[PDB]
Amino acid sequence: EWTGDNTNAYYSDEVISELHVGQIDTSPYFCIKTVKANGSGTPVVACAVSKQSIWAPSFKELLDQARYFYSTGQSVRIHVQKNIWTYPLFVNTFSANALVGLSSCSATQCFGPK
Amino acid sequence: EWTGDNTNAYYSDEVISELHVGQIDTSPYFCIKTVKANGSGTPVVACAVSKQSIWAPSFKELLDQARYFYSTGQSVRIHVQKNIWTYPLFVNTFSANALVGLSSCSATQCFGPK
Amino acid sequence: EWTGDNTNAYYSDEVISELHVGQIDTSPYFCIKTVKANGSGTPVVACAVSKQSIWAPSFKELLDQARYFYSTGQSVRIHVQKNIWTYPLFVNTFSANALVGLSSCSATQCFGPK
Amino acid sequence: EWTGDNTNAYYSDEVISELHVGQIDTSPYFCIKTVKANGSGTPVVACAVSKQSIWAPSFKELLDQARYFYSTGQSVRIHVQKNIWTYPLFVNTFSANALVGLSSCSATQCFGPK
Amino acid sequence: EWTGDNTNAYYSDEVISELHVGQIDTSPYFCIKTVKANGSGTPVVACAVSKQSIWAPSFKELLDQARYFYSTGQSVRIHVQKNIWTYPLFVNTFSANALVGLSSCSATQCFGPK
Ligand SMILES: CC(=O)N[C@@H]1[C@@H](O)[C@H](O[C@@H]2O[C@H](CO)[C@H](O)[C@H](O[C@]3(C(=O)O)C[C@H](O)[C@@H](NC(C)=O)[C@H]([C@H](O)[C@H](O)CO)O3)[C@H]2O)[C@@H](CO)O[C@H]1O
Ligand SMILES: CC(=O)N[C@@H]1[C@@H](O)[C@H](O[C@@H]2O[C@H](CO)[C@H](O)[C@H](O[C@]3(C(=O)O)C[C@H](O)[C@@H](NC(C)=O)[C@H]([C@H](O)[C@H](O)CO)O3)[C@H]2O)[C@@H](CO)O[C@H]1O
Ligand SMILES: CC(=O)N[C@@H]1[C@@H](O)[C@H](O[C@@H]2O[C@H](CO)[C@H](O)[C@H](O[C@]3(C(=O)O)C[C@H](O)[C@@H](NC(C)=O)[C@H]([C@H](O)[C@H](O)CO)O3)[C@H]2O)[C@@H](CO)O[C@H]1O
Ligand SMILES: CC(=O)N[C@@H]1[C@@H](O)[C@H](O[C@@H]2O[C@H](CO)[C@H](O)[C@H](O[C@]3(C(=O)O)C[C@H](O)[C@@H](NC(C)=O)[C@H]([C@H](O)[C@H](O)CO)O3)[C@H]2O)[C@@H](CO)O[C@H]1O
Ligand SMILES: CC(=O)N[C@@H]1[C@@H](O)[C@H](O[C@@H]2O[C@H](CO)[C@H](O)[C@H](O[C@]3(C(=O)O)C[C@H](O)[C@@H](NC(C)=O)[C@H]([C@H](O)[C@H](O)CO)O3)[C@H]2O)[C@@H](CO)O[C@H]1O
Ligand SMILES: CC(=O)N[C@@H]1[C@@H](O)[C@H](O[C@@H]2O[C@H](CO)[C@H](O)[C@H](O[C@]3(C(=O)O)C[C@H](O)[C@@H](NC(C)=O)[C@H]([C@H](O)[C@H](O)CO)O3)[C@H]2O)[C@@H](CO)O[C@H]1O
Ligand SMILES: CC(=O)N[C@@H]1[C@@H](O)[C@H](O[C@@H]2O[C@H](CO)[C@H](O)[C@H](O[C@]3(C(=O)O)C[C@H](O)[C@@H](NC(C)=O)[C@H]([C@H](O)[C@H](O)CO)O3)[C@H]2O)[C@@H](CO)O[C@H]1O
Ligand SMILES: CC(=O)N[C@@H]1[C@@H](O)[C@H](O[C@@H]2O[C@H](CO)[C@H](O)[C@H](O[C@]3(C(=O)O)C[C@H](O)[C@@H](NC(C)=O)[C@H]([C@H](O)[C@H](O)CO)O3)[C@H]2O)[C@@H](CO)O[C@H]1O
Ligand SMILES: CC(=O)N[C@@H]1[C@@H](O)[C@H](O[C@@H]2O[C@H](CO)[C@H](O)[C@H](O[C@]3(C(=O)O)C[C@H](O)[C@@H](NC(C)=O)[C@H]([C@H](O)[C@H](O)CO)O3)[C@H]2O)[C@@H](CO)O[C@H]1O
Repeated sequence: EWTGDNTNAYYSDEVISELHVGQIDTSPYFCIKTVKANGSGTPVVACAVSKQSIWAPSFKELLDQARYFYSTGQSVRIHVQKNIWTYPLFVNTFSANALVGLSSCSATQCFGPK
Repeated sequence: EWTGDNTNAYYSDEVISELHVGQIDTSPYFCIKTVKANGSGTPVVACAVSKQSIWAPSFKELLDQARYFYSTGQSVRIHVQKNIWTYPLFVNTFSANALVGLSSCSATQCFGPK
Repeated sequence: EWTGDNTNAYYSDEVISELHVGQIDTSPYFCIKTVKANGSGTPVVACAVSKQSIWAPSFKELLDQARYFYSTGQSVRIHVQKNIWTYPLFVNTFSANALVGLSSCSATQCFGPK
Repeated sequence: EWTGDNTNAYYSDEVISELHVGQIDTSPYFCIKTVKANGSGTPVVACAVSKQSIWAPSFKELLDQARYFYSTGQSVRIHVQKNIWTYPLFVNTFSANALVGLSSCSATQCFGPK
Repeated sequence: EWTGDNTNAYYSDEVISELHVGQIDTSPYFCIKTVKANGSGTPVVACAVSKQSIWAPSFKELLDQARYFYSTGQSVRIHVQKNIWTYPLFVNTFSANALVGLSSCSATQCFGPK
């Protein structure tokens, strides 16, 4: 598996606008909401769960990087894998998207896969 | 279990106004006091205790997040489970609430379960 | 044991003014000095040693919180247990106080046991 | 092995201009892009991958240091070992360079193996 | 062993002016360069290696404290043990000094052993 697999999805020129931390099934988790830097479009919601999914190994690195980009407000590309989380009330509150990567973006491109 | 279980309680549009770190019965712990951003209501107190209660796995994540939201003064939703801590002097100083989640808030919503 | 045990000692309305990190007996340790926010009184010195005393489990949380309050310069209540450290040159440089808690203070009260 | 081995390569007077975090083949990784502080030259890209390559033990220290130098934007010397990553889509997006060291370039010259 | 052993050396009122992170013999390490706050004298260089020397246990605490003092620019007392590192190209680049402690300094005296 790789963040950049074309079976994942990504959204460019976004800003992390909200942050949530909690616990589910004895696992810490966090979620972020991102919006376009220009405010257009629909928010992207993605979560990472410390003990669950093939992306569990990257939990701490992604939590620290989400916190960093949240604090700076800078433009990023957010990479997700769709249809991962399945607890129905959790998906209703957040989404089924697993967070799988974060890339900084300049005005002309983003530093990350496609 | 989940932060968003309907048997937990939550308080929206709160500001983390105080922070305390200590040790009890071999466990580092922290407590926070939150107050409504608009001055309404009565303060909420919640604590997380390392290696104690079902919420133990998220101790470090919640401590780091509470420190961040405390440092910014931003409005948050605080999620608790009531009647968890039983040590009587501790409860009298702080409360029996276990901290189980923290959510950022916007002008119209908070980014977490309700 | 608890930070708030009345056999411990505390000092309100203090500012963390100095910070030292070192090693002793293969254990990382740190010490702080605090002074009254209003400039009066006698400084308080307290140390924490990663592998020593009943307070060892809280070493990392107290170090992070000491660094936080040191960086903000805000007024705090410092909680200690007297007569813990015993190596004479160490006590002469610093003190025998073990650090056991740190509480934020407002103008009127401190958020911690009293 | 050593960061300063002559078989490694380095680039002075660079600024960390982009940062990416993801996961590949069970491993969290990060990549950085650096450009000459004075605007000349060609960017350098380097990556560190947890639990992969001989440089695995320093993954967390290099991630933390890359973040710090990225946040200040100060001039640095980046140390790499060429031709380490072989995953072809990854190399095309980023590079085959393993990040093996970071040195400040305050004042006089770069504070690292030369 | 202790940071304050009289067989160690220390240098007061120093400013951390450079920082380097790398790897050697499968161990992360860092080095700092310090200079007197008034610019007199000659620089002090010291390094910490995570898996080597009796000071290995305090590697992370020292790296975190070095980063903090490097970012503030405040005057510190640096404590070292001489003639510890032995790889010749490493010693010639940096020094043989092991970093063994870091103390903040008031306007009149440093907060650590002397
Ligand atoms: C490397 C390469 O060949 N092309 C990339 C390319 O991805 C991208 O070009 C377009 O740039 C605009 C704004 O910069 C958008 O980025 C475009 O749409 C994308 C995006 O956000 O990147 C593409 C993405 O695949 C889409 N994801 C899904 C699930 O559909 C999203 C999504 O539709 C929207 O984001 C929702 O609002 O849109 C993109 O085509 C740029 C980006 O920097 O860089 C090129 O090099
Ligand atoms: C390929 C695909 O999309 N899904 C398959 C699916 O056939 C199946 O799903 C998993 O199987 C059982 C229940 O049938 C597990 O209980 C998983 O449920 C949980 C889990 O405990 O792991 C419940 C948990 O609440 C979920 N966490 C959240 C935040 O929602 C997790 C989580 O979605 C997964 O762990 C993510 O990978 O799932 C259930 O998903 C199994 C059977 O082979 O395989 C899937 O791939
Ligand atoms: C994987 C592991 O280590 N432990 C899981 C364990 O988490 C799981 O417990 C369930 O976890 C879910 C979240 O994933 C909920 O927190 C459940 O709370 C319940 C409850 O226990 O009463 C269940 C569910 O949320 C609801 N009722 C159901 C499914 O019947 C109610 C809730 O009030 C709703 O509002 C009504 O829909 O709360 C909790 O049971 C257990 C059981 O799946 O499995 C372990 O593997
Ligand atoms: C009438 C009047 O106003 N007298 C003032 C008085 O307000 C004040 O006394 C101190 O006030 C602070 C208020 O935060 C504390 O209540 C001090 O009590 C404590 C403390 O919390 O710091 C109690 C504690 O048990 C004591 N610790 C030990 C080991 O004995 C400490 C300690 O004695 C002092 O902190 C050391 O300086 O005191 C209370 O003493 C002061 C000035 O504000 O003195 C009068 O002017
Ligand atoms: C030989 C000499 O000159 N002095 C030693 C003295 O160092 C030491 O004192 C006592 O030893 C018993 C156990 O033998 C206690 O454990 C205490 O020792 C130590 C310890 O646990 O290592 C010594 C250590 O230096 C102390 N650490 C600091 C920072 O001061 C700790 C510490 O106070 C406690 O751990 C706190 O709970 O205590 C001490 O009572 C012994 C060495 O055999 O004998 C003297 O002669
Ligand atoms: C203790 C442990 O876990 N592993 C060591 C292992 O690190 C050590 O390897 C030597 O490490 C030193 C630094 O301490 C040098 O990096 C040596 O590097 C070499 C190199 O990597 O190529 C070896 C030799 O000196 C030269 N190259 C060879 C023989 O291929 C070059 C040359 O000096 C540089 O180019 C200088 O610019 O450096 C490395 O062998 C081994 C052997 O000491 O012992 C393990 O236990
Ligand atoms: C003034 C003139 O005529 N030409 C200058 C030229 O002298 C100068 O070259 C660079 O100067 C800097 C000074 O810090 C470095 O010394 C560069 O050396 C190194 C470097 O450390 O960056 C050495 C290193 O071994 C080289 N790495 C590799 C893989 O070969 C790098 C690398 O070639 C360059 O960094 C790539 O751009 O160079 C030295 O080259 C500069 C002015 O600063 O450019 C001309 O104007
Ligand atoms: C508990 C563990 O894991 N290891 C300890 C080990 O740390 C300890 O070594 C002693 O540690 C103390 C600090 O706790 C000092 O660093 C000691 O240095 C001394 C020394 O050289 O012996 C100790 C003492 O203060 C003095 N020695 C005397 C009076 O004989 C000298 C002093 O500075 C003068 O220079 C002497 O003329 O410093 C160090 O030995 C050992 C022994 O306690 O126990 C292990 O278990
Ligand atoms: C004779 C003199 O002038 N000084 C000596 C010194 O040369 C000598 O070297 C030590 O001897 C041991 C014996 O096994 C090893 O050779 C040590 O090797 C290494 C190691 O641990 O791998 C090599 C390594 O590269 C070194 N790391 C760095 C950053 O340089 C480490 C490190 O220095 C030690 O671990 C420090 O504790 O050492 C080598 O140090 C011995 C002779 O006993 O000490 C002086 O007297």
